[PDB]
Amino acid sequence: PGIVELPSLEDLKVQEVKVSSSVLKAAAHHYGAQCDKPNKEFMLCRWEEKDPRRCLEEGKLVNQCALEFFRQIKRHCAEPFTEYWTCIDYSGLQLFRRCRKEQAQFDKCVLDKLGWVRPDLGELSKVTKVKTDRPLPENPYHSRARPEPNPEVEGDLKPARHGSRLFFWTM
Amino acid sequence: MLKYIIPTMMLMPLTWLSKNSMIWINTTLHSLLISLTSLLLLNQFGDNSLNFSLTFFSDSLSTPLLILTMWLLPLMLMASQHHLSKENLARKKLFISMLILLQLFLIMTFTATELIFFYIMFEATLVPTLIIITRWGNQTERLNAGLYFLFYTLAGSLPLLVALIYIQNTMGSLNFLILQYWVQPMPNSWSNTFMWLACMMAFMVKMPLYGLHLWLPKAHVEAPIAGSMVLAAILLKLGGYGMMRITLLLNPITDFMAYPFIMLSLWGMIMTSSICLRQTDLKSLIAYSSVSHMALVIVAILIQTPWSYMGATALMIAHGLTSSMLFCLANSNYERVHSRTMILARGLQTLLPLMAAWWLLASLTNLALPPSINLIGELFVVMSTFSWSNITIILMGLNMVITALYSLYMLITTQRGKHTHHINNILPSFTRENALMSLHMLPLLLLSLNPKIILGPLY
Ligand SMILES: CCCCCCCCCCCCCCCCCC(=O)OC[C@H](COP(=O)([O-])OC[C@H](O)COP(=O)([O-])OC[C@H](COC(=O)CCCCCCCCCCCCCCCCC)OC(=O)CCCCCCCCCCCCCCCCC)OC(=O)CCCCCCCCCCCCCCCCC
Ligand SMILES: CCCCCCCCCCCCCCCCCC(=O)OC[C@H](COP(=O)([O-])OC[C@H](O)COP(=O)([O-])OC[C@H](COC(=O)CCCCCCCCCCCCCCCCC)OC(=O)CCCCCCCCCCCCCCCCC)OC(=O)CCCCCCCCCCCCCCCCC
Repeated sequence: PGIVELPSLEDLKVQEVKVSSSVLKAAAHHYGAQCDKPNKEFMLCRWEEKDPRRCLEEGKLVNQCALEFFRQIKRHCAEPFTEYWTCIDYSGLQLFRRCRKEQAQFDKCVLDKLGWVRPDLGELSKVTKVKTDRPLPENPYHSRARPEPNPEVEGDLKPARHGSRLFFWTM
Repeated sequence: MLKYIIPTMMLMPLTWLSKNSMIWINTTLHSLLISLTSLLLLNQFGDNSLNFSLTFFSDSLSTPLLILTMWLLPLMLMASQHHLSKENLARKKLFISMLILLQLFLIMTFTATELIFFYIMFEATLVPTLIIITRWGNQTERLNAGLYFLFYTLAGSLPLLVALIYIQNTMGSLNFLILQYWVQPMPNSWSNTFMWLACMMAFMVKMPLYGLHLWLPKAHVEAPIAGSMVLAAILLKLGGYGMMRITLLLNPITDFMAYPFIMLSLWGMIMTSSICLRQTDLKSLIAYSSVSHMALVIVAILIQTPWSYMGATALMIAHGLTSSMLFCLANSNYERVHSRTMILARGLQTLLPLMAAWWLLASLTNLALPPSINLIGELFVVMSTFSWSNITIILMGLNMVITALYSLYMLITTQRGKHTHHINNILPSFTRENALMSLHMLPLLLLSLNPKIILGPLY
């Protein structure tokens, strides 16, 4: 068949969020609140295109806005955040429940110096609507023309011509 | 034909609702009324057959076979009511029911407009015949007589079925009235060759053909008298009737594939007549004579000329009456001496003079005495086969020698000479037996006055 078309390596280069998983998970609720819009535009493009090659620019927007989030944490509240993700990072399952006092200090410093509310129980699991300008993918499965179906049954059902016509049976 | 099928079916309540002693008289009376009704089938025309419905029609071929078939039933009821005198009343009604059922299957075998209905009735006639032979026979060898009669016939006919269904897929119809007008020439190929063999070998078995005839000396001597009458009288003529219906489809392949069957029959009518010269059994002698006579009908059908078909249908009707009379005469000896040995009871013209007159007349109609329809059929077949090949008159004429030399020897052994001294239960001839002889012979002599009703669709 045809050639598979991959993007070039310079099309994939972007400043990655080079932090560990506990740094992410410790800031995860504030990241889900503040970085809502480009993340939801990207996941919308990712489920609608069903092709990662048509979703690279929204991924670059995600990778930019996540860095903007961690910079805005770093400008103001780097030390309560650092101590909080260190406490989260200690645990093996990375429990939130073991580290509620550093969470209280981080939430208070973030709320005071940046004006961010942590999302409550239930909110980040909501299905939200997204206002994008890109068109709807008319053929995301890259399908072709379905075959024409068989002609249906129509017309009044007339009685059988001369019975059954089985060798001699006149009915 | 539904004015003959319904009275024949209504003979079943007429034999199963009767008094315990009236069942022969009631069935005899109403079967004679149906036989008198059977003359309404003689509305025949020189061009168009008498075409009743989509299911049934009757030309001038099936009409004499129908008259003979509906006439045979009272004669079988008269012949069979002596050895079934000690029989259980329920088994007696069963025997009469098998005769009635076999008559029904025969009278809607000959009238089948469509050939697979012909096949179904043509192979439905085995079952009451088989039950009659194997149940109300007399000897140990009746059981084997039910096997050779059966598994020859189906060996011919279960191919025929397939071939008939091939025509149902090819022409679209097995109607004989359609297939007169949609018939196509059957060319020379191996497919059409085995088509011909499948269309013909079933009827070759039921004629019988020489070589295939081995079921018949076993099925006639082991049946009761009504069974021997229905085999020799009618059930050998299903083969000739089916051949005359089926060789319409088989042209021009009949004109080169029917050579060995003509050879088999022209030599088998010599060989079975020679066997009749040396049979120690009287009923076997009549059986081999039946093979000898039906070989002429096989030859006359396979040469397919008009004189041959007219002689073949006249010979079929004449041989039905004559062979039925000869088996009834052998029965008239067997019910007194209790042995079928031909040399046993000799000189019976001294003891039974009127019965010796009936033996004389039946043997004269066996040897084709003119102007009987025996001689008319014999003679027309000999004319057409002289037209076929000029040498065949030898094989005809030599046969007409030997056909006399067992017709009178059977007369001279059983009726002439000194009577056997150690046999003294030779009763006088019953009025039943003489009535049976006269009901066989008097139509066979009246048809000499008017043979044109038994000369087929092309008189
Ligand atoms: C105002 C409103 C009211 C009006 C009322 C009007 C009616 C009043 C009366 C009502 C009662 C019914 C009367 C009969 C109606 C007509 C049926 C008929 O005769 O069809 C002829 C039918 C076809 O002839 P036709 O000339 O083309 O048409 C005439 C009619 O117009 C046929 O017309 P059709 O085209 O419409 O016919 C349709 C088709 C036409 O037929 C065909 O297309 C041909 C193929 C049919 C099947 C063939 C199968 C062959 C292989 C198996 C053979 C088995 C053995 C045979 C029997 C042995 C004994 C059991 O038939 C069938 O499909 C049915 C199958 C056959 C059954 C017939 C009815 C029987 C009823 C009584 C049963 C009693 C036992 C009968 C024997 C049992 C076996 C049938 O003939 C045959 O098929 C041959 C067999 C004979 C038929 C049955 C005879 C019934 C009377 C028997 C009296 C004596 C009984 C003694 C005891 C039992 C026997 C031991
Ligand atoms: C539509 C109406 C038509 C009416 C006309 C009739 C048409 C033909 C019907 C049947 C004719 C023959 C019947 C008699 C023989 C069977 C009975 C018997 O044993 O008789 C002996 C017995 C006399 O003997 P008995 O002393 O009283 O006691 C017995 C003896 O002890 C012991 O017996 P035996 O030793 O004394 O007797 C043996 C002796 C032995 O003699 C012979 O066998 C010699 C005769 C045959 C060879 C020579 C002639 C060859 C052919 C030439 C002649 C025909 C063509 C002539 C025309 C010109 C040329 C073309 O046979 C005779 O005497 C019988 C003479 C007649 C024989 C006819 C030919 C049969 C031979 C085989 C077939 C041949 C081809 C077919 C012929 C068809 C003729 C139409 O006769 C009777 O008692 C007669 C009873 C009543 C018979 C009625 C027959 C007709 C029934 C039809 C009913 C429905 C229609 C109403 C008309 C009724 C008219 C009355």
